[PDB]
Amino acid sequence: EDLDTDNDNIPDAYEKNGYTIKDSIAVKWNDSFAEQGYKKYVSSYLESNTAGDPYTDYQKASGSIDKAIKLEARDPLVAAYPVVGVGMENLISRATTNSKTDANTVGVSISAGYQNGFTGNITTSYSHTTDNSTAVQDSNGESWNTGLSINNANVRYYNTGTAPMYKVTPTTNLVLDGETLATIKAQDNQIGNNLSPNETYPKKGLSPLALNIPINYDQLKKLDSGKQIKLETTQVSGNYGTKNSQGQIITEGNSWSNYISQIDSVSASIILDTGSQTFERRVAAKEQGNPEDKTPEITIGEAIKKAFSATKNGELLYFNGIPIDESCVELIFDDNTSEIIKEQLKYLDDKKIYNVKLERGMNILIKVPSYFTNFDEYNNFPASWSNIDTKNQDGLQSVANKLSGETKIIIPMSKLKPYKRYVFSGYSKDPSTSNSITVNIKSKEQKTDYLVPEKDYTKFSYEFETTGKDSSDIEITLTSSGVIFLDNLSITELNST
Amino acid sequence: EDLDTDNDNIPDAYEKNGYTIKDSIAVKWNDSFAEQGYKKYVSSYLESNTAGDPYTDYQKASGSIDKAIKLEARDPLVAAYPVVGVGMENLIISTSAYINANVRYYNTGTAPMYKVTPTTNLVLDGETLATIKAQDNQIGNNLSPNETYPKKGLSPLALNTMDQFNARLIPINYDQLKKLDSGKQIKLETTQVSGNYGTKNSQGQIITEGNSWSNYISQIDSVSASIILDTGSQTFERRVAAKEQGNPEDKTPEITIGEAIKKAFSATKNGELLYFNGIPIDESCVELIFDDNTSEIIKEQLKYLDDKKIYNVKLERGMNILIKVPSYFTNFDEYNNFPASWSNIDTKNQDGLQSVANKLSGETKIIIPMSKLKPYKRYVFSGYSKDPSTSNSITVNIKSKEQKTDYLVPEKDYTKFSYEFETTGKDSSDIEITLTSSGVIFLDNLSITELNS
Amino acid sequence: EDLDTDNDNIPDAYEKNGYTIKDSIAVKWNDSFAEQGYKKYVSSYLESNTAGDPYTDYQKASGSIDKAIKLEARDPLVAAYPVVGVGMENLIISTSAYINANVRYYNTGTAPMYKVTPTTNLVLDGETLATIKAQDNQIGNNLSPNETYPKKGLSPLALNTMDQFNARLIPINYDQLKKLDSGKQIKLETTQVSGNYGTKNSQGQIITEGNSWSNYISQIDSVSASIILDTGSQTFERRVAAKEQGNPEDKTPEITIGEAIKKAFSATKNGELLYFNGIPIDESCVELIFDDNTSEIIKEQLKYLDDKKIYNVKLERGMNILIKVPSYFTNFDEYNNFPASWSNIDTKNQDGLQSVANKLSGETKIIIPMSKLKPYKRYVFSGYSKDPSTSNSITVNIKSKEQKTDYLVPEKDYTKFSYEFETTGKDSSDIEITLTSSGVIFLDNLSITELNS
Ligand SMILES: [Ca+2]
Ligand SMILES: [Ca+2]
Ligand SMILES: [Ca+2]
Ligand SMILES: [Ca+2]
Ligand SMILES: [Ca+2]
Ligand SMILES: [Ca+2]
Ligand SMILES: [Ca+2]
Ligand SMILES: [Ca+2]
Ligand SMILES: [Ca+2]
Repeated sequence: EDLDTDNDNIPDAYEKNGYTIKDSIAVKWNDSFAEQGYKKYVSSYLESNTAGDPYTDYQKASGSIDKAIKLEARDPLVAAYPVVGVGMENLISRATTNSKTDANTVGVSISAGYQNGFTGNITTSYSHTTDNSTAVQDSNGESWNTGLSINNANVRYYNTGTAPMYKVTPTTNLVLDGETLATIKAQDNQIGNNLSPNETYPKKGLSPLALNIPINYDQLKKLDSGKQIKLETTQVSGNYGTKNSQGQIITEGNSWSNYISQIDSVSASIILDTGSQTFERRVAAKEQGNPEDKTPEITIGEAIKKAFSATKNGELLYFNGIPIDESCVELIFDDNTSEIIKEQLKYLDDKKIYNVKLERGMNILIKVPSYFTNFDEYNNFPASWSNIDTKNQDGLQSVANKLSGETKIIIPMSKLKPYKRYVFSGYSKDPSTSNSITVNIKSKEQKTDYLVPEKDYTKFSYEFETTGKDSSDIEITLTSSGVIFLDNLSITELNST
Repeated sequence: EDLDTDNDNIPDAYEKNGYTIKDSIAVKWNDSFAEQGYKKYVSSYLESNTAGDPYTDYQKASGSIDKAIKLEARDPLVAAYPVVGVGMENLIISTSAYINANVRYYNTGTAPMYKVTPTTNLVLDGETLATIKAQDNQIGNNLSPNETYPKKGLSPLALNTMDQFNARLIPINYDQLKKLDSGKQIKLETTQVSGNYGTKNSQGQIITEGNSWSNYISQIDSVSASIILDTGSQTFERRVAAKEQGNPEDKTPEITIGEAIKKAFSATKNGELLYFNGIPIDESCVELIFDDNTSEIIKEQLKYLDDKKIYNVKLERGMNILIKVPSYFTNFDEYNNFPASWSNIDTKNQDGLQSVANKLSGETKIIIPMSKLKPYKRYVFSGYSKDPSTSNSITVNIKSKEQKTDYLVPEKDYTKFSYEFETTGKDSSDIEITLTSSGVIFLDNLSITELNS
Repeated sequence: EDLDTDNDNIPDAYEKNGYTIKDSIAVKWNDSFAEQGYKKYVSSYLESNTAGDPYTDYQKASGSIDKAIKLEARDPLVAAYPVVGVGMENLIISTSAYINANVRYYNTGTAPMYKVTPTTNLVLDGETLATIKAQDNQIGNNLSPNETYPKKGLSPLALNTMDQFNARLIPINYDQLKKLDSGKQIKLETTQVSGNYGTKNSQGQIITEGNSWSNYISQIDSVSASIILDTGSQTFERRVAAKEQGNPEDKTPEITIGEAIKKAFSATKNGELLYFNGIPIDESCVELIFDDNTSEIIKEQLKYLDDKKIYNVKLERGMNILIKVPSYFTNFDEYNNFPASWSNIDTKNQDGLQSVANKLSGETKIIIPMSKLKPYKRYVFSGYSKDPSTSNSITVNIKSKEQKTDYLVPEKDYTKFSYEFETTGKDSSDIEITLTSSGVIFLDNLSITELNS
């Protein structure tokens, strides 16, 4: 019970069934350590570094590594990985804001009905967080050509990873929405000495970092007609902190380029966006062919909670006081990822996504709803639903709203964003199999569609554009032919037009 | 009791309950040692650097570190940190055109920073004109705590290089000077600083070549709570370590805000009052300012604590704090710096916070000249009010850029009130402050505090 | 009793009670060794370096250091601080324009500095034109204490190199040349100096490459008191270690100011008289100039000491002391350098400071020519008077740019008096100094010294 094959100061028996660190030694995990705040760790007993990151299984579990690393990376299965980028601020004479998911959700196809079991979507242009596309806010309608009519860059580096990056020298190119111009590099005075997780260089409250190119008349027209400029990142070279026997943290020589193709090839990317700040986590997983491989196999639900440090109250996931269970989030998978998920779902009795295994190579994106209401404990709609009744016990989680007649919901434009397209999400139920549902949208895109609830809840998805700050109000019509059950209704924000 | 988990030459029993170093060996803390001048240290027995700073708990307690390190940085809870800023002394621009800037670096932390090469930003209005890094001409070989480079009595160094090997400042086009003539000024902010620190090696020398502070800025910032003390002319910035919220294996000691301020500045305490350099920093004698997150935590923590004082809240990880001593302070006991005496004041009382109170029968009026007031500045009037009757209404009339007329409801016990007003112009109308009382009211610790303009 | 806490080959019993080095090993101090020249050394037993400089207490005491270090730096309580500053000797202005300067580095410390790289500021009036760091052409390989680079007899090295490698120095516009024609001079000051020290490796050869002085500058300054001596034509800076006030764990020896001057200059003492190199530097025979902190510190400490002698006050960390030998000093015993003889002087006395005083009955008037005087300079009148009667008032009439007429009330015992006046213009009115006494007064140790312009 003391044998150590990999020699990482963790006995093999403890490492395969569960262990935790007390007083800098490994102890066998027990059910009684939960209420004390302890966590349960499981890793691979054949590898010193299960995740691939520079820090071994013992250094991460015991925390004997950098203190600027998130607690999320102390799990042996979660890789410490500084996913960084460049955020465009000034266009030179007009500022812009930057969307980290515009270039991902632009390639998502949305229909009305959905196939059984599966409740996500499909993306054809999956991209990471380093793939940054802007959205100009000071463009009030006048063209960029106005002002000269004759035929520099202020940026701010952003981190969304888990581990700090020292000596940050990002490399980007001016892709000018269709053709690259210059593969700019920041050499001597634009280098960030340190870049902590969920922080930018310069820190909040300082003027934008300036980096120091022709533009043709043709790009001027296209930029003035429904196009935006983005500054994609090809690579970023940094360093990281390593302890010593002398005790100093040495971050010269150590690179975040040696381990990147090691971390990347063994970890399954999981991404979550709260609408204001974006996170990217890598979770280790095992390849099917190799029998000697010993990386533990855990569900997505365990992978979600171990990556974003959520809380498992009951059976639903809470992240910073927000429900992030599989029912009130939007999952946007890539092509083969959905093939793996859909193929695995036929044999599962529970038929819930968060209970399926996790394999290396999948690209899961989680997009939290903008406004979501479940009639149970949480609501953030600025106006409540009309004709709300809770005298029920047939809800998806706790209780559903008896849609018998008509319910009106209204939300002003100021609570939304201009030049956007949304997704209407919810679940419907009607055991009678004799009542239909028709819905019409009061917006700049007006459409009416029919649908019928089934025995149990099923997801329905509807979309509409919101373009123009100074426009009319938004009203949604929910008409029921009889006794209709509704629960877990939400709306989201997709790409920008 | 001879164990040593973390290998830092301090037994875990002595490290957990209180210890001090006598003749380069650690001994158990005894309460009779405070009379010999010794201090009581408490630290965490699972970490070699409790604060994340380069020097371990043993080196910080025994004082075997750089001799320029302040004595309040010898606490294993306070982090040795250079907080280096660049202050602009003059600006020169002339003829296209050439701009020349004179700067003088300022250090405020508790550690010297050798070989400083700060990175500064040149910004006019939103746009960062240039991000300049220090060359060989402009590198400060030393910067002692609370000192400047060049030192006092010396001309500041000029900053006029794009790149290495003799480059020159130059605006790109005439647009900058065209808008410069409009009446716009240039600010100066630093994005980052690079320097060294010294460690006495095995050969007895001090090496500052394989060392840098950049390795520890991120670590210090993530395990410590920022605390600032402002004395009007001088500024101080410290960092005090604190335990993680939901961490079972974290052993960083829990201390209160008042104790941490005593530790981080080495301010003496004569029983209850806290004095730094003869200037009180007591809870009621100073105005505390917090950010968004810090205010929420204290308010939540207050309702569960019986004393209901700010200084008794257990310190946590991550808050931001600011302490600004009021510019003009009256307490009717030992300090009255107001240029003009107050009206209708009665010192015969015994119900004040410390020694006496001021019973007011009617109203109090004060005339403040603008001679000693900083023009184009924002000020906040502060004081304590007590009324056992709780049946008198108090209105305030303050003359400023906009006249302020507000009502105040006194409480049973002493309560702190804050009123903000803005005054613009040195040669403007005289500032008038008026307060009236329906009956008899008590006054103590009345102050006017400077704030950002 | 061979305990060694610091492990510097000096047992704690010796280092606390006094020790001296015999045959390169330490032996207990015995009072009979004074006649043979053996000196008494005392230092702190909790630190390898008591003074903080690169060399230990053993190496400083036993002399196993660089042979170019002065003798008085071999004291364990005196640090080996090199104070290097540049000397701006000449100007060359010609075409904007081009500037050329000749400078000569100076050393006035106790230890040499190898590979000197000064940093120089060219300040005209408020603005700083450019900051210059030493090039490979102007890096001085060697610099002995109380010496120069280049050595005496060689022309100064030119200063026309703007930046690294070499580019011609140039004023940026015509504006500074415009005000230069008005009569504005250009000043040069030293912001910093970077240099190496010299230690021996395990193989016996002096290696000076990786060792740098900029490390041991902050440490030595913040652990030692600042002492300066000016001998009229030269200056000598010395820094002496002093204990911390409130530390209970610091065991640094405490010495009087009088002994501090004796150690820091190796000044010989024949009982009470102190000689630097034949020039007396006794407290009564020289006047001292202090800063703010030392002025209030010294006054408070006097009233607790009966003798009331400056040289008998303990040295504490941080004080700044300046010693300026009197340029014109007469004592009527063995020295009188005044060009003109005094009036109404009687040497028949036995109540003087040392042997005799001046039995003045009436008034004394002196005529001082401008042949041996510096125009546009300030001088301070110093001397001692004794009047046991305490019934005669003395008024002084000193001619200067502003005529000075002040009254003096001498005390029963000997008292020092200070009077300030300014001399302007070489071809100006003759300076008249006259003092009158109501009765018979005693005078001794009359001094005149030069101050800043
Ligand atoms: Ca193992
Ligand atoms: Ca392992
Ligand atoms: Ca429910
Ligand atoms: Ca320990
Ligand atoms: Ca420790
Ligand atoms: Ca009181
Ligand atoms: Ca010793
Ligand atoms: Ca020693
Ligand atoms: Ca005499």
